[PDB]
Amino acid sequence: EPRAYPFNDVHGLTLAGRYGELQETEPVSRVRPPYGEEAWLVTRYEDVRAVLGDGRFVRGPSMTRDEPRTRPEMVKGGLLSMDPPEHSRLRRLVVKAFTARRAESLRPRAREIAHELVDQMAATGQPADLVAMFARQLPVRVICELLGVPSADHDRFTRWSGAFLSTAEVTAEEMQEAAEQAYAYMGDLIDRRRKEPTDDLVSALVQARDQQDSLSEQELLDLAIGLLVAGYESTTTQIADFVYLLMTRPELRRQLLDRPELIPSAVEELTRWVPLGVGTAFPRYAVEDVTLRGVTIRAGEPVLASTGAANRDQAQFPDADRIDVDRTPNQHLGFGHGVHHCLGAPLARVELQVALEVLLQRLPGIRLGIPETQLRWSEGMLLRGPLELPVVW
Ligand code: HEM
Repeated sequence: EPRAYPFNDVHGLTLAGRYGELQETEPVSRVRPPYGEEAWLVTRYEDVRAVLGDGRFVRGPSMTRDEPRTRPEMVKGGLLSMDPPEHSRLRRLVVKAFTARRAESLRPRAREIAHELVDQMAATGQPADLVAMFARQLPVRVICELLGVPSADHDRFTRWSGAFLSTAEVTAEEMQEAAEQAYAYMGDLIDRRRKEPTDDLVSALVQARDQQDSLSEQELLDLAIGLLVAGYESTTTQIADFVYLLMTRPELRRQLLDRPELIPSAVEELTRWVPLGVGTAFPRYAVEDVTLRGVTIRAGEPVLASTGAANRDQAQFPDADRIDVDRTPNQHLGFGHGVHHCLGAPLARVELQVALEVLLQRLPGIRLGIPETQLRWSEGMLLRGPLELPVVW
């Protein structure tokens, strides 16, 4: 009587029709995931936003619960597993340093890196793999600039970082060695910056103060690695998926070639429209019984608040399945909502705007080098995206 979940097919970006059916007839429903507990699934925009914003729905139990999910292992810890006040304290120190102004200051380096990537693509000739050569490269390098990794170390840091992608074909010991190298490198950079500060994010994190509070050595280290993992695969997949949409919907490419100033707006519309997750991750837990759409969620039960479905809710977004690059208003939940709202969103927006700007300007004719129906799609079971995007231009 729960439904098998996830509903989305991983081989594409289609939103399962089941979501809209539940938005209509069962907006709070039971689901059985592949691993972990059965959970409530919430699908209307209004309810999803309400759950993400509501004090009674917490993430701390994540640490001691068998979370509904699609893969056997649980990746636990980080900001997303904490609740106020502990969460509030760390996030306060991190945003003091990782400001939206800092994000914007990286646009020029981000463009430069994007151009370098496109150079390497042109150097090997059509078709090139846009995933391997651009999408998997740009977001990890930008994180290198953000943190303050010296230029000479970008290549190895990028190499270690790919072991963390859910699509990586590496043994656990291999991923483990990549992780210990990343941690040792990051701990050493943090110690350099303490004694000799620069303008980078690591320096600013080392010096963040909040009425006399500061980040501990371990906090600095976990937060820096945490930003890497939170900021890499997500942005990489979303770059791939936006370019895939650009290449397969000519009207979308034509609109942005004609009016490149629409790119920020298109980034928001695509973030709304693409149901990037396979399912919804990061169940919330009820701290007390809460009634939602006349169903009582009992204290202790997990709730999956689907932003994928929320973002395509006809009640909130006129003609919600239409991609409209000028869509206004566009109060989408693609970067989440409430205290855990994506802290790298300003940087994610910069990156996605730059990726589109630079590819469109360098390769206005970029298109698939194979037919659509032959694309291989990631089965990592966390995010949806193509494994390879061979492109011609
Ligand atoms: C297109 C790319 C991205 C998307 C779609 C995205 C989406 C999200 C979403 C939906 C959340 C909320 C998760 C939830 O509450 O369940 C989140 C949180 C978070 N994101 Fe992102 N994100 C992206 C890029 C980034 C980048 C580039 C960084 C860091 C530089 C980053 C760092 C974080 C962190 C640290 C959190 C946890 C915040 C907290 O718990 O306080 N993200 N992101």
